[PDB]
Amino acid sequence: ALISKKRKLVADGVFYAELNEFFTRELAEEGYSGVEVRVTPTKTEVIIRATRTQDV
Amino acid sequence: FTPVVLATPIPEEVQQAQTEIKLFNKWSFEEVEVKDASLVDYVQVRQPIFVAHTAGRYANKRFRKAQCPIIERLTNSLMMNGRNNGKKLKAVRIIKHTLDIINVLTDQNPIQVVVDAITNTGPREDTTRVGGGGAARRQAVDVSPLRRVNQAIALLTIGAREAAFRNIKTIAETLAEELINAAKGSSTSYAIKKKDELERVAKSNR
Amino acid sequence: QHAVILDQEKYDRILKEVPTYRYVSVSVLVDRLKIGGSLARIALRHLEKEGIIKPISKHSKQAIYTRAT
Amino acid sequence: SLVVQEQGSFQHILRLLNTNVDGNIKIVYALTTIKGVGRRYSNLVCKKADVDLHKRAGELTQEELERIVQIMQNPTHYKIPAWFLNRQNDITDGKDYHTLANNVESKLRDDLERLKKIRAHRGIRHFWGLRVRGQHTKTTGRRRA
Amino acid sequence: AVPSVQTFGKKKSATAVAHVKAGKGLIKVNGSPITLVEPEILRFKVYEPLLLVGLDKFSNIDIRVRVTGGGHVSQVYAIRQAIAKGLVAYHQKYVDEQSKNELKKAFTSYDRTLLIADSRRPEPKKFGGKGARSRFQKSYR
Amino acid sequence: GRVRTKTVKRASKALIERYYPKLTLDFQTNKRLCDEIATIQSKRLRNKIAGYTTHLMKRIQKG
Amino acid sequence: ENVWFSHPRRYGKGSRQCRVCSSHTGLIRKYGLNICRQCFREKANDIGFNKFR
Amino acid sequence: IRRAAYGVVRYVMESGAKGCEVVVSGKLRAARAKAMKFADGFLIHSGQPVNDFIDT
Amino acid sequence: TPVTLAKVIKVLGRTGSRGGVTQVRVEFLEDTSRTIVRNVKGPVRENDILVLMESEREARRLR
Amino acid sequence: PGVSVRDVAAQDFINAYASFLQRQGKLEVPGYVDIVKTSSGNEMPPQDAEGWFYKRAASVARHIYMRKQVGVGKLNKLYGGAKSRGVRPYKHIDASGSINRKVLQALEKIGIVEISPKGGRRISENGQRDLDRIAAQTLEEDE
Amino acid sequence: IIKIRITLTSTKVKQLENVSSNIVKNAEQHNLVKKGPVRLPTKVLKISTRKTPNGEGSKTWETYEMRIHKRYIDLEAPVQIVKRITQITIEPGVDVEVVVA
RNA sequence: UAAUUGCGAUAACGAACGAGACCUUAACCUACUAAAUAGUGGUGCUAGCAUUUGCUGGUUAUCCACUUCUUAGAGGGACUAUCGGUUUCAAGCCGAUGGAAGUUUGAGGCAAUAACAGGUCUGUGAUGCCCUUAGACGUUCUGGGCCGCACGCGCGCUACACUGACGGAGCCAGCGAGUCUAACCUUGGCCGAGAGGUCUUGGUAAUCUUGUGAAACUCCGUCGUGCUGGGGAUAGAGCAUUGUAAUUAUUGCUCUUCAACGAGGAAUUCCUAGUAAGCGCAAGUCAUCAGCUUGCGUUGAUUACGUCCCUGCCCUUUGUACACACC
Ligand SMILES: [Zn+2]
Repeated sequence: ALISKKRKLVADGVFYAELNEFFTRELAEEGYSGVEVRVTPTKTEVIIRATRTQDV
Repeated sequence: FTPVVLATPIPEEVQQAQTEIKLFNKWSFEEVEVKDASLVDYVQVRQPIFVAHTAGRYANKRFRKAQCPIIERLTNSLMMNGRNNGKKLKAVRIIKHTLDIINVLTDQNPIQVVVDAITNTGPREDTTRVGGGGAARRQAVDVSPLRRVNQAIALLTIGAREAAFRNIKTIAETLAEELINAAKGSSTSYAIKKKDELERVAKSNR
Repeated sequence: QHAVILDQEKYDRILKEVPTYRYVSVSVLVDRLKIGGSLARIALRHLEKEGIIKPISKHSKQAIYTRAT
Repeated sequence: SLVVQEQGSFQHILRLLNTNVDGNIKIVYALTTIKGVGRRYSNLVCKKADVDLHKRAGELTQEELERIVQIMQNPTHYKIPAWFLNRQNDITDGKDYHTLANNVESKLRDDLERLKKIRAHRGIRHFWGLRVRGQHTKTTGRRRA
Repeated sequence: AVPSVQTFGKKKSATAVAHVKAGKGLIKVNGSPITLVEPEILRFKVYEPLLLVGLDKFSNIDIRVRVTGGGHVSQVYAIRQAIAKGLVAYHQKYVDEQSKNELKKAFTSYDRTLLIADSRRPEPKKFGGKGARSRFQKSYR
Repeated sequence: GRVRTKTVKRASKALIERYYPKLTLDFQTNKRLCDEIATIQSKRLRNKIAGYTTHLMKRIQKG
Repeated sequence: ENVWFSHPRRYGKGSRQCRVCSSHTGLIRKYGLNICRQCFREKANDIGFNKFR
Repeated sequence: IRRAAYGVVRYVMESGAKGCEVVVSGKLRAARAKAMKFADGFLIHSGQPVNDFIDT
Repeated sequence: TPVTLAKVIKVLGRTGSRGGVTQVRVEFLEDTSRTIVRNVKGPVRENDILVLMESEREARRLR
Repeated sequence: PGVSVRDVAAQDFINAYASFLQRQGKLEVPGYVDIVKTSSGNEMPPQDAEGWFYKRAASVARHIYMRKQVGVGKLNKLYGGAKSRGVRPYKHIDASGSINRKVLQALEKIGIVEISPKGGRRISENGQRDLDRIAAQTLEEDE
Repeated sequence: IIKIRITLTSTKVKQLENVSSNIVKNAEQHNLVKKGPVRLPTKVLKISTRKTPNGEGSKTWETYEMRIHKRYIDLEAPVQIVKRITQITIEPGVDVEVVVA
């Protein structure tokens, strides 16, 4: 808590990047296309667009 | 002149010169006129000014410089020898002192004195290197009034500068003596020496 | 070399020769005479004192004077 | 206007403490000709000596001259702070000196021979004539002299 | 209520702001008069707008000014433009088109930016060189 | 060079070839006509078209 | 459990170094990174930044 | 490599792309490297519309 | 000295391999029929005067 | 009719007030005034060791007339300037702090000035009046 | 009734803008005060790097960017539309915050 | 044309990439929406002079109004608009008008096909192959070095001084950054000559640091052309902090020592307007140090508006014993 907005948003970007590389490295078999982040108060949602859900 | 007094008190000497005629600091541009032909349109005095500061855009066009006041061009030429770039204000003060001095000795219109100095320093023939397989000789050619005048100003300021440098005399004093010995064809000035040298060289190369 | 003090003959010379000029200043003194330079400043003060010369302008770098009248 | 015509009371180029000082010059920078003194130290000592420094240096009769000598050689005694001194908390006397025109070099030589005797690396850079403090040697100092 | 006017002048990064009101005819800036703006030469550059029009036109209007930013000379240019703006702005509003146009013509026959700001601006540094146009040296060998 | 390129020449040509009984010689109303009539993604280029069309109708009025 | 390898050290190059490569040649500490640029600009929009001029 | 690239490109231009491109760089069947280049339809490389329309 | 002035009628071009030269036609300012070619150094337009020492030379193309 | 200091030029008002402060003579100058170089980045102490203090204080009070509140860190930034680092490039350096401190002190002693809440110091109504009077002096020096 | 402060921050100006607009819309759909959005000076985060890993080549530099915008709104209302308007307006790429008074 | 930009011409026709277009940035907007983290103005309350009502001030919200300055959303605004002259009288160019703006408006960004054995395994947990791998090339901890000095070269900093050094005072910018599970920016107060110390305070920021009162620059005055007081190297003494740390001096403060250098030979780089040049400021490295770099703004020019003569580039043509391509 109590963090500047600049450093917060840079951290958001780094969070996005780390998740993206992570799902790239993990979900190769499953046809991973991309991600989306939706920050809310209480239940922050992460959508994952990939080919197969049977496997994901 | 019939003054107009006002809340800000504003001295009368200043209202006086203002609403009487639109002079330089103390110096009129009436009765001054170019002595020499070829040398109107290039040396331009018929608008007046107050002091020779102006941020104008003269380098854009080929010749809008020539519509610039010659004094502004002179000030602009002093700010060089790079310890004095951006020191056009210092130059204006130096020029102020110089006109005071050229009035002190030469009561005449010192603007006109300057005009005569320029027109007497303007080399009316100048050299160029022909291509010339071998020695690539020099060829005598004429020189436009504008380049003539520019080199004139340059020569005057450079002579004054090289005098004033390792010497106690101030840039205004050197400039004053240079303009004086140039307004007359005294042949004591750096400028007139160079004029004679170049012109005589041209005579040799024709 | 120039001179950095008076011998009273320079004192006479100044009052005798400077009114010859319609143009007077520091280096004018330092050339026509041989003066320590700072003393040309003091002398131009001494002729600002009374109407031996008439300053039409001055400055800290430079000073401008003339004939008495 | 300080226009004064004084004739013979002036005395041009003169000498003090085995070192010559022009009389024809402003006194503060005049004394700078001495060694172990800077412009502002010369300012300070004359400031303590109650002198009019608009003068040139041929003025200031022997009384004022010797007074300045005293204020100089006895610095702390005339309210000189320790921190304006060339040699502070010396070495073995541990005191604060303004060693001067010849003793300056005497004492420099003393310190030099001291650490060259004890054979410190600083003394050995002094020994072989190298750039003492830790700048690089490769590219500078040439045209050795 | 006080049939006044507000304008502004500008330069590279100096900006002048002025308020021109029906008044006794004072002329001041930053709590100080025009008479004491002391770079000590360009006092005349700020005089100029008073004088292309003449001085009777100001006895009827008090004039307050301030500036901010730029440099010592940029501020002078900002003010000497803002002034001629404020006056002719007053005359747009409170006197006739013909007088206003006479004012403008008096200025413009003489113009030194005077009411049209100098649109020259600084350029950015392009890398590998200390300036936009300037560059460092090379050796070639 | 203050040249106009082929896209502009072509579009202006087609505009005048099928809207000749509009398209006055005034840049501004022709500009509004362009904004009303065409599927265009840049104001700058739109001005280019308007100016050129005007020049075109002008020399057409000259025959 | 011995003192005196970091005998002298605490400022100067070497307590500021790259996650990627421990590089300290002219790092960038803006916004908490300390990435040597050799790494970083390959990480360039791997931050999520973009350039427009 | 040919079959793979042309099948992908075929699938894309079937999916409805305006154009595609496949560059394969390195050592393919030998030591000296060679960049093979496969493509279809259309592409631009310089405006901001690159940043708008194409995904790389 | 028999100095002459000459008012420019027409520029002919910029000779000289490097282009510091400018050729020109000029009327001798005393004789309307005296139109003469000559070389010049600096910036020039028409409606301007040059000063001549030699009123005879009439140089030609150069390099 | 009605006078302020901003209607006076800076240097001449300052100098008039500086000289006035000595004709008064009651200013409480310290003893180390004669030695300190006025900054670690000046090249020399004041050429006029006599009244540089009074010039400084007269400048200070003028500063405080026009500013709401001002403080020591600001004064040192102000009266300090470019340094002479010799061989490596110059840069701006703040002036000495003890100087401005003692100036503030002996000025609030006179009550021209006072501590300002919100920080620093500010003129008193007393000094306000006095300095309007001195501005009137500087104006009426024109006979 | 409460006297609330709100702030919006984002890079996606179109998202933040229409979010602000819908906020103001729902607000003045049942008039609250007005407190229009206060477009603050936008913030750019500037990088300066060399385009080139190991520095063979021309000294090619590159400045990356993160163009950030911010703006705030005040309002006044009781319990319900406070919590309704806090949550009902939400968007990815757009960060939000509320303060009591 | 700046352009394979067009005019057109035409065994070519019709298409595509590139350039352009595009996006960014900076310049115009009294037109809109707003604003105690931007501003005003009045209103209260209040200081000072004058008092004749006024001028300068203060007062975080006394309240009110406004948005011109400020900021930022959408929009407008230039298209070479108008006139004139040019030209196959086409594409286009020149001049003038007006315009915030008339060089592609400026400066950028982006950037084709083909190729280099250009650089990089010392960016990568990208990586083939080889080598090693326990007395290891891994890892850790002891110091040192990378800085070692006859010399050569490169980028650069400071000077050679009067267009200057120095002492006072004036005081004017902007790009930016900034403390959480911590110790940034630090104001302000006190002490200290200074460097620094010390007690508090604002700030996760248009709120506080900060108007970052920067520099030069300006005005007054000391200086007097004397390697001079220019110059401040080198070298010495001590004080500060920085820091488990300072010797191989960290840096800075105090004092002393005052080198060389009088515009720099042959040779050679950069640049055409807010440009060069000077000027300093921030950021970058920063738990210290920039003489480095990226950006910023302040002051602010001379000269040209052309040529291919050098150095090379572009297109055509031509010649050729070259194709590792005139090295
Ligand atoms: Zn790294």
